[PDB]
Amino acid sequence: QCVNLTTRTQLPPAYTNSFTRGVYYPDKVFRSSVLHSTQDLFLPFFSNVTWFHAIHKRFDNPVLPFNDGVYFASTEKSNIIRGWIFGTTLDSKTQSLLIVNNATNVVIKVCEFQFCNDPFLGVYYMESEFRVYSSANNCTFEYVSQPFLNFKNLREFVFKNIDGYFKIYSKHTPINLVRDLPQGFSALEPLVDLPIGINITRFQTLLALHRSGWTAGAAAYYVGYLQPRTFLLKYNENGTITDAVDCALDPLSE
Amino acid sequence: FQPTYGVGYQPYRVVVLSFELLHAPATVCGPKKSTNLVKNKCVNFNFNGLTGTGVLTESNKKFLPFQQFGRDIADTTDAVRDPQTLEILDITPCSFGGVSVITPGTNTSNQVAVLYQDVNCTEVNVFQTRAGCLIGAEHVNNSYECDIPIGAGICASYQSIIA
Amino acid sequence: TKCTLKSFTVEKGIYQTSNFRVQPTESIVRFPNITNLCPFGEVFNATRFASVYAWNRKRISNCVADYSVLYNSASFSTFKCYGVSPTKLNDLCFTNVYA
Amino acid sequence: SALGKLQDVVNQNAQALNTLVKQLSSNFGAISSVLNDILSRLDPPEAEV
Ligand SMILES: *[C@@H]1O[C@H](CO)[C@@H](O[C@@H]2O[C@H](CO)[C@@H](O)[C@H](O)[C@H]2NC(C)=O)[C@H](O)[C@H]1NC(C)=O
Ligand SMILES: *[C@@H]1O[C@H](CO)[C@@H](O)[C@H](O)[C@H]1NC(C)=O
Ligand SMILES: *[C@@H]1O[C@H](CO)[C@@H](O)[C@H](O)[C@H]1NC(C)=O
Ligand SMILES: *[C@@H]1O[C@H](CO)[C@@H](O)[C@H](O)[C@H]1NC(C)=O
Ligand SMILES: *[C@@H]1O[C@H](CO)[C@@H](O)[C@H](O)[C@H]1NC(C)=O
Ligand SMILES: *[C@@H]1O[C@H](CO)[C@@H](O)[C@H](O)[C@H]1NC(C)=O
Ligand SMILES: *[C@@H]1O[C@H](CO)[C@@H](O)[C@H](O)[C@H]1NC(C)=O
Ligand SMILES: *[C@@H]1O[C@H](CO)[C@@H](O)[C@H](O)[C@H]1NC(C)=O
Repeated sequence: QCVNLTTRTQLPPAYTNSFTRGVYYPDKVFRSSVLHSTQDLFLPFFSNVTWFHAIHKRFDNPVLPFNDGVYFASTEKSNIIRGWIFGTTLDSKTQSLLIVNNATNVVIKVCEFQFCNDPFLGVYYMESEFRVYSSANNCTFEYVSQPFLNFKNLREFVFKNIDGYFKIYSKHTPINLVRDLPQGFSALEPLVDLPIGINITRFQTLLALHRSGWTAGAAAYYVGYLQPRTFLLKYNENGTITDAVDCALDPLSE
Repeated sequence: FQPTYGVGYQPYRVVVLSFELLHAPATVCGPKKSTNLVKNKCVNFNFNGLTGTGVLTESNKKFLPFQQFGRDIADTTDAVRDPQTLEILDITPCSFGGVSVITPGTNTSNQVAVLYQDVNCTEVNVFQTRAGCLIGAEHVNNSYECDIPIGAGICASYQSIIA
Repeated sequence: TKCTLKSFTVEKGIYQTSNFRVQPTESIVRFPNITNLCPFGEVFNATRFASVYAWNRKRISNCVADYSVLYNSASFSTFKCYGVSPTKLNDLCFTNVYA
Repeated sequence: SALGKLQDVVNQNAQALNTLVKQLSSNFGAISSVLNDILSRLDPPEAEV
């Protein structure tokens, strides 16, 4: 089942500053009170991060190129964002990865979905509307896991697809800021190391409708892209990353 | 199918297991064998694919729950988490020290003493110095001029060999 | 010391000759608790099997399989492994199994 | 910075020792910087190289 949503308001996507966000733990190694230099796929400091809104009539679900890695930021309340879609052509010609969190449980599937042009979730005021794909023919991997999930929550995710291994780094932050990204430091802990082994070049996030036509709940998300660079990471006496230096930002940090 | 049938006409349940290996990451393996953890001994450890040789002792370093190994400045694994019981163990290298021989002239005597540098005396006329463990030299309370230098204010001489 | 200095006479002094290394005494191979075994009980001990024209296929994946509870089971009349040695199944790792 | 002359000597000695231990992590063009990985992964005719 697919439904075109035709009551959108045309508006260009916004842009804002990354500040010192997008940092994650590069490995599973404890380090204490030391400075460690790493050359990994990182998000640059103070970079141009793309801003999309869901407000009521704005309903931002475009389909974006994956590049070498994706930082996803979510200034979220009442859980509108439910999952993501990864693939190359997003049809049954290729094989695609689906990540959802509905009202009960977290589902990870690798199938050849015939995706809708406008896929979404829907909550009736209870969640009773599922329009993501019309078919699923050759499913090669299934994984059922724990629940991952004024704006009250900051949900930061980093997706990488290296050597057939799809790394999900995640962080949940209690925030109380109204509109933009908070300015601060928060290292992303590794959440899921996922054995898919497929080509991913394009992704699309999943929103949820509210029915009482449809209504979009208040949410905002941010898309940034990872590039290979070096950070100098600081590890405290408790082994928690508190600060980092982008070596290619300015000559002082160099 | 009747139960009164002979063998060869009776039903047979068949399961055919086909192990296929595509170049996606492999997730079907056998049972990983484990053995009892032995501490305070120089053993060859293999923890989750990280192998080495060391003495595994108890650690006061409190790891975060997603972290498994620990590295120093020189990127050598000196801390690790046991996967069976979530405890932290500080790997320490199986002890090494210089073996120095303190002797007078062979025209004088053939008696020698052995210095194990930076080595405790409990794991090797036995005397513990800051330079190391000295075996074969009688420690005296009297002070003389330094004849053969040992280090850290300790000197050896021949009169037997005294330190 | 005589062998180190290449002389049969050694002068008075301290001479570093060799190195004392403690040697390995055991092998310790601690691994995680053997959890999430593959559901072979729902395949082999199933109540209702299929017919051979419509044979059932279960894709055993994302789990760990103890093959030597099958090879040491007295019930099986025929156990023929063709491409692989039977006892080597607990060591080889495969991407997935089809039952 | 009154005692900087001693501190430079101490820092240079510690930095030289640190760089000497950092040189063990380089493979120098080989397949790995660990000897045990080479002894476990290869036959002796290539392992000697
Ligand atoms: C929602 O809109 C999209 C965009 O127009 C529709 O996708 C097209 O549907 C037509 C219908 O025959 C096809 O000819 C096009 O090839 C489709 N475009 C692409 C890129 O595949 C979609 O069908 C609409 N949804 C529904 C339920 O009608
Ligand atoms: C971000 O990009 C947009 C266009 O893509 C540009 O107009 C804007 O100035 C950029 N912001 C910064 C801080 O460079
Ligand atoms: C959520 O999705 C899973 C998998 O499709 C399904 O089993 C479950 O019933 C769904 N929950 C609801 C409330 O529909
Ligand atoms: C994929 O699905 C199509 C149709 O569902 C089928 O014809 C094809 O054989 C399948 N391929 C694989 C590898 O399963
Ligand atoms: C992955 O997909 C992109 C675009 O579809 C293509 O250019 C690239 O060659 C593909 N890579 C592999 C390994 O298939
Ligand atoms: C480290 O943890 C201790 C308690 O374990 C706490 O008192 C201290 O404030 C922490 N330091 C930092 C920098 O988080
Ligand atoms: C492994 O088992 C022991 C005892 O059976 C238990 O104490 C320990 O918590 C278990 N570890 C995990 C990760 O389940
Ligand atoms: C079936 O059940 C019996 C007895 O409970 C057991 O011995 C056998 O291993 C089972 N078969 C499986 C698990 O394949």
